[PDB]
Amino acid sequence: GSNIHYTNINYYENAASNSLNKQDFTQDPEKFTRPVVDVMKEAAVPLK
Amino acid sequence: GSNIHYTNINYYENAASNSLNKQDFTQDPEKFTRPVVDVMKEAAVPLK
Amino acid sequence: SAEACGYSDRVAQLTLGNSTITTQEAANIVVGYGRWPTSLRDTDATAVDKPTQPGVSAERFYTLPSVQWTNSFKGHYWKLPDALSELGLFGQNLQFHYLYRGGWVIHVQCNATKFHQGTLLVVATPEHKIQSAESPAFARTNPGEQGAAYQFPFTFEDGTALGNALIYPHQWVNLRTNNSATLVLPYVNALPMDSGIRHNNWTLSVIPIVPLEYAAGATTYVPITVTIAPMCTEYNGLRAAVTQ
Amino acid sequence: SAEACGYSDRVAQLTLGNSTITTQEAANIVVGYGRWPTSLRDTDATAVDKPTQPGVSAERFYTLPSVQWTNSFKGHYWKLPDALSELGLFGQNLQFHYLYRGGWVIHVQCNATKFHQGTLLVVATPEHKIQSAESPAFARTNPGEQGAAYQFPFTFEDGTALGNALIYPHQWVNLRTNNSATLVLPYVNALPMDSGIRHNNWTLSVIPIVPLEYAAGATTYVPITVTIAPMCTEYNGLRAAVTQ
Amino acid sequence: GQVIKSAVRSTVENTVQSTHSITTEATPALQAAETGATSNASDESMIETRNVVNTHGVAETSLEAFYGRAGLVAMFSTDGGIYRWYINFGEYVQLRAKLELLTYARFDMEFTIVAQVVNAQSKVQDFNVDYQVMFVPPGASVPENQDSYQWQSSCNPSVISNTGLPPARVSVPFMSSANAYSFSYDGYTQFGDTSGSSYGIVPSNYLGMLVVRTCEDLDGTRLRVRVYAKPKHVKGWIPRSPRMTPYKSRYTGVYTDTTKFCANRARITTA
Amino acid sequence: GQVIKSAVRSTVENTVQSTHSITTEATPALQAAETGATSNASDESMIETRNVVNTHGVAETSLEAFYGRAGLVAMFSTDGGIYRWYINFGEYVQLRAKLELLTYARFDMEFTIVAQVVNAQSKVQDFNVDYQVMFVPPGASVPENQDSYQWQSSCNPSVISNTGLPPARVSVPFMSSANAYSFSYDGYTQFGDTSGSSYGIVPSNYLGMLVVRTCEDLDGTRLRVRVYAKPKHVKGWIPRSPRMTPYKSRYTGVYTDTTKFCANRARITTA
Amino acid sequence: GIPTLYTPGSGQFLTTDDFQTPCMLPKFQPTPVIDIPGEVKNFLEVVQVESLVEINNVESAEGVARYRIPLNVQDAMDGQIMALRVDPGIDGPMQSTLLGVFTRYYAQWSGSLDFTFMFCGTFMTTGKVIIAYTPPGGDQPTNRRQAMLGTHVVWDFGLQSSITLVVPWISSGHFRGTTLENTIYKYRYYEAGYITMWYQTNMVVPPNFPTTASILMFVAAQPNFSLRILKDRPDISQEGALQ
Amino acid sequence: ESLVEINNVESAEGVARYRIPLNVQDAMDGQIMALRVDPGIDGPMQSTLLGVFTRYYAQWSGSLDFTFMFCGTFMTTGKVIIAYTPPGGDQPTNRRQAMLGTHVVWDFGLQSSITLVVPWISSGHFRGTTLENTIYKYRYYEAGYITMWYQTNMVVPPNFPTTASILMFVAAQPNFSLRILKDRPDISQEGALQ
Ligand SMILES: CCCCCCCCCCCCCCCCCC(=O)O
Ligand SMILES: CCCCCCCCCCCCCCCCCC(=O)O
Ligand SMILES: N[C@@H](CCC(=O)N[C@@H](CS)C(=O)NCC(=O)O)C(=O)O
Ligand SMILES: N[C@@H](CCC(=O)N[C@@H](CS)C(=O)NCC(=O)O)C(=O)O
Ligand SMILES: [K+]
Ligand SMILES: [K+]
Ligand SMILES: [K+]
Ligand SMILES: [K+]
Ligand SMILES: [K+]
Ligand SMILES: [K+]
Ligand SMILES: [K+]
Ligand SMILES: [K+]
Repeated sequence: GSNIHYTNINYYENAASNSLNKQDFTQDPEKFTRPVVDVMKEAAVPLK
Repeated sequence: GSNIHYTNINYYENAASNSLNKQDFTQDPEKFTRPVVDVMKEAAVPLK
Repeated sequence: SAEACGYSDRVAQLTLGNSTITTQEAANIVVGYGRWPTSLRDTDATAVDKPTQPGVSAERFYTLPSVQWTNSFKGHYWKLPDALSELGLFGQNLQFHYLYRGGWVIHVQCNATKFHQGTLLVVATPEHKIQSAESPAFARTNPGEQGAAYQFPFTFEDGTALGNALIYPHQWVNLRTNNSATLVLPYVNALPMDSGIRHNNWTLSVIPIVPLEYAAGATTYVPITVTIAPMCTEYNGLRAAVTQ
Repeated sequence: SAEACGYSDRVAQLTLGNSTITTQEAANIVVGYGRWPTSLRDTDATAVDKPTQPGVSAERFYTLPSVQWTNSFKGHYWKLPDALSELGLFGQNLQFHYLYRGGWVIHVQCNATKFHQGTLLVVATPEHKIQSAESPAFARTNPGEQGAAYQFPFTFEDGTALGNALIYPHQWVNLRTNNSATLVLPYVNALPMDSGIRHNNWTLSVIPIVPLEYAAGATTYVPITVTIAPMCTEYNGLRAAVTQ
Repeated sequence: GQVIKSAVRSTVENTVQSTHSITTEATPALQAAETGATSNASDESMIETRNVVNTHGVAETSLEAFYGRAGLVAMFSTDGGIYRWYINFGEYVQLRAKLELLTYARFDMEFTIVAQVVNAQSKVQDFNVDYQVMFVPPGASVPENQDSYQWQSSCNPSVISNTGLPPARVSVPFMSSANAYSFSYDGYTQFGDTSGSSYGIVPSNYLGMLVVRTCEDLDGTRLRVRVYAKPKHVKGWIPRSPRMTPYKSRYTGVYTDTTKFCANRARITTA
Repeated sequence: GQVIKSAVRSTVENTVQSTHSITTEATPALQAAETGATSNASDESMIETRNVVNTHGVAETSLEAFYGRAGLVAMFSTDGGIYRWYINFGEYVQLRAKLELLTYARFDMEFTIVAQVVNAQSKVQDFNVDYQVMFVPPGASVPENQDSYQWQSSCNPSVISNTGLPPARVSVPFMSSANAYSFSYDGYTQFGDTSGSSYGIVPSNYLGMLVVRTCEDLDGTRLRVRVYAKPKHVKGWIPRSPRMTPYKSRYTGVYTDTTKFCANRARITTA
Repeated sequence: GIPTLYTPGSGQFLTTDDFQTPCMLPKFQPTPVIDIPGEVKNFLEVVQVESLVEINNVESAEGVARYRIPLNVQDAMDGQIMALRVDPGIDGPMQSTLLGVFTRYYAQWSGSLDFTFMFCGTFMTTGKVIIAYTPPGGDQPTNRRQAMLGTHVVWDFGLQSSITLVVPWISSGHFRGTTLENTIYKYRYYEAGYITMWYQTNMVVPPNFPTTASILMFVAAQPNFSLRILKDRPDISQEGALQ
Repeated sequence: ESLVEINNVESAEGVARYRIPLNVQDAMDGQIMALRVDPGIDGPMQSTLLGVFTRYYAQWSGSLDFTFMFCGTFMTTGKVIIAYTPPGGDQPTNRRQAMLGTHVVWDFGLQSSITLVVPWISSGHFRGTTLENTIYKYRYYEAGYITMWYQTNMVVPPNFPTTASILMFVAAQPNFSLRILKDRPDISQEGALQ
């Protein structure tokens, strides 16, 4: 996978010149998968 | 915008060889916009 | 207790300004992208004039003309803010200003009986284009308060799959389960504010995916009603009234 | 310095909302009964709904159609809020609400030359009745933005002496001295709020007491212009738009 | 007003061993799609699971990994030694469909230009020639000929290279007047006009044009040019429903209606 | 004797929220252009404003950002294998108009040379040839032929490259005998002469000439050359009124009189 | 000059390369990033969102009707309702879903899948159905008895309208190819199995009620799902320049 | 500040093009002038300092300073209203419509000039400098209009000139900036220069 050690020096003035970002993580998808006001726990019934 | 970190080492003897300046700020334009001896405050009338 | 037991109560009350909406058969409440409406931050703003914030005069529920769930019903849609551009003080503030910003609280209503079956997808789509025609008609891109009937539901009027519209804030009105859908929507755009007469940020669609059927002899006339409230609004660039 | 020397500077700037008014020949500024406009106190209020406070959308200067200072000119008057009932968002808020409360900033304009002479009384009268007729005509009690011409200036249209109108907030536009009058008016009524379509709290009158005369050959066409700004307004009892 | 948090993760979720469950209390399997929420039933609650320390990463699906590679956006041949290309990504469908997966996005771009000489019969030639690609922002004068004064390019940025050198390449920042590019716009291009041709296009997405020429006249041959674009430093908002119909026009999302997406099978009971 | 200060800023000015104002004291709107001063009425004083933390930069309008890019200054073809170009920036109008926006300026320059072979019909050739660009300062002997002794260039700086290599490029310092170059000179070139042809030109702006040749003789073809110049490390003084008429001569600012700059409209009351 | 030796690859244009390059506008300052709802950082956030499966992909079903699984009052027991290969990237009912589209942008996948079903009959319409996942090895189960030997859930129609059948990741290898193309690559090797639905009891209704009803089918990736090796989506193509 | 070539009509040549005509009226609420506020488009603004530099760039942002100086006799009076109409529709048709927007009421007097600030009121942080429509559909960016009307009337003593002039100045405010350099369209050549 990705190297734990590698050179990352910027040679140019503008950030647009920089190489690709190297984060690549993901975030909890709840804003898309469960955009609801009331919490509906996995162990309970959804509606009552 | 501009990188907060980037290499700036000069490889040549004469300053004329150097890359472009990286300041780019502006200055108060009063020497051109208000080249007058008497101060005329914004809240007062110009002439009396 | 709903919170203690970890479930959502089927009853709800929505109160904004001088208006209160209730339902006894809800299915929780959706808050688009998990974000409630918010005011424009000083660090995001660009228009320099002090904005107008009408408050309760515009942030209240407006009920639009009902639509019938006919046998050949393909669905119906309303553009926002277009649909309310001529209703109350919200409409007036929208017309008198070049710039507008705001969120919404949408409540879609459709009751039948325990003897009826049918399922409506209620979805709020950001930047929903009605592009099935080579040259879209203004009557369909901006249908006003009456809204417009769907002609191409399967392709969502935009060349995408109806089944994937679930990626947008939505709920379903499945008659055996609920008779209403409620969605809170934040302002969404690539700009801090925009013109309420040239751009519709959201489009509310109510689409039947499971046709309305019922025990023989039951009431056949089943309306669908939309009640919408602007929320956390602000306007800039005051001048005379101008409509699209 | 005006404050240090104890005099009033003849120049003035009035800025409200997106509007700025200036004059270089003022005669101080009158503040009716020494009171600036104020919001309704919780201890004086009776209507229980949260009020709408439109802010800059309505609290700004509105210029009405000018009136000519003709040779036979007897004077002109405008009722408030009647005159602005159909102008901008102030008018809309006034129409959409049963109740309205607010103050005013009035700027009357009339310039001529150092070769002209004439004197106008500029007075803001609370509860000014146009009662010279057995049955007052609506066209005269509520003349709208165009205002109405005086027919009985000497009796102030109400059976009192014109000369005693000075008991009300006023200024004079005496051409040799100034070309404008400015008056700030607080809300006045025997009630906390009232209907903007059934009651006019103030009446602005501009009456010539010294006829317009001038050196032979000078410009004869001299207009009078009124620019008025609602100030510190609030509205209650929202519903559909209703005009008188 | 954000009520839903978004914690970051660098690996997919582990599986924890689970045991049987016989109760009236916990019912993970019971759901209600009407709420608008995706099921929250976990693997461990539906079956008895084992422990799985899952170190599978999530990098290749990040916006940077998905968009961070070059794709064709323009392809043309000069005529009279010149060609004017209006910068837009609707001509070639692959990159276009990718971008439309997001409603709004900010990103810098790396443009790579590959050019070579071809004859009248479109046969490639081994011929090294200098070419110039000039970026003309809206409002600037566009050259009418191969030798017009605008090629002086004292202000317009230009890149001069040779078909004998490696492909030319330059980066461009996020240039929109907006705070993000829009790949879906439900509005019109101007006030006072509601014609269909002015619908669904946000003008701020158009930053100008690229005009290309050979520095000197080719004798009977033409310059063939391909322009590739690679998004960089991508920030995106509001995922969209993917294109599910063929594209037909370069500037609009018009499509041909259809009664099905996937092909039919004999019966719903036979996989 | 500088009474007006010039503090530096890296962003434009913020907007601070303001409220109404009803007074005889402060009158920001009243002005008097006769004083020679530009109005000092601020946004906050003319209307009620909101708070706007404005982070818009000012970089692209700095002298370095405005001038810091290459522009064409010379373009020619050899004759007899040689060409003599007197160094001056009045031939091509784009860079010329930019420089005339300042009265005085100091700057270094980066010169870039793009060359290729063309035939008698001006058709470009794929032909690699060595060429020499020699800087001949005033007073030094200028070669008359492609093979004259001056090409030995033992003191004159020369750059030898090939049409098959990338464009040649060299930097030059601020070379004027003056303390700044002048882009406007209301005087004559010499004492004892008041002829019109000696007016408006400051001789110190002319540093010599560039003589170009191919190292060996081309057979029937010629060398086409373009010279670009890019100012660097710019320091400028006294902004000037921009050129508003077409240029007509390379060495003078002569122009054709005109009765209007912008085109006419039907009436002043219709925007 | 520093002595250097250039190597193979020099001058090449690898579309996935990642170098720093000069900017056309070195001093350009972009507009500020403003607060916009719905930021997404990874497409795994999208595939975890449920979307409808075009399950009834038969000749008699057009448009919207293709999303409905037909259910009807039976007069026989243990009957079948539907069947489908669970593979998210192959041609079929899954190809037009959110999960399917993104899976088709990649060559390999891994992870459990969430298949959720919502019953849409009347409040009075009851029924129990069994949904089973059959891990690979043979053909789809021929009857309910064979199907129930695999992973499954028994669904009871009631107030909670939906049920979830998790198709857990059960694979020999950590990843599977997204296509099962056989003629060239022999990728049938990767088949993930089948999902089938059967009547557990029967759909039962009161007098004069509709004797047919529908079930909507949703699918999404679980939290342990990931994709590798980007590839062009086969559904997006063109035969010439666009108007 | 630099002068706007505001009276760009057939009957005005050279220096006269900088003068906004004013005259004693015999009717009320009349219009005096109108102009799109966009600093980079063809028209009265193109030859100003602000216009020239704006034309060297593709995008702009910021409030604008429009200052006017009355040049009639000391005895000539008058009040005029200058309004800025944010975009959405066409230029205001009458004074009543115009005054609903941002405006200033100017009183002729000792202080000869008045400033109307056209505040930056835009959907986006920047606007394109051209409104070219056929190709880019940039009419999208129109910034609105500035119009001037008689608030009262221009009034003069016996035998005085019944016509007078107003000079119009424009400049960028402190929150103004430009982005993306481009060649100024006004500078061109058809061949080598003499
Ligand atoms: C001189 C170097 C030439 C290199 C090319 C520079 C191109 C500058 C334009 C950059 C804009 C790219 C973003 C466009 C995205 C919107 C596309 C669309 O909606 O069709
Ligand atoms: C051997 C390398 C050749 C490179 C070229 C060197 C050129 C040296 C001359 C530098 C002078 C440049 C400044 C001239 C500015 C004044 C121009 C004008 O007023 O017309
Ligand atoms: N055969 C024609 C047309 C080819 C063409 O335009 N092909 C399109 C697809 S229909 C393409 O995307 N080509 C990719 C490429 O050649 O790089 C030509 O070569 O001029
Ligand atoms: N057609 C002639 C004349 C062309 C010419 O001199 N063009 C001028 C403008 S009139 C120019 O600036 N050209 C820029 C360039 O070719 O780089 C030639 O090519 O020799
Ligand atoms: K308020
Ligand atoms: K308020
Ligand atoms: K893990
Ligand atoms: K559950
Ligand atoms: K799930
Ligand atoms: K700042
Ligand atoms: K002042
Ligand atoms: K100023």
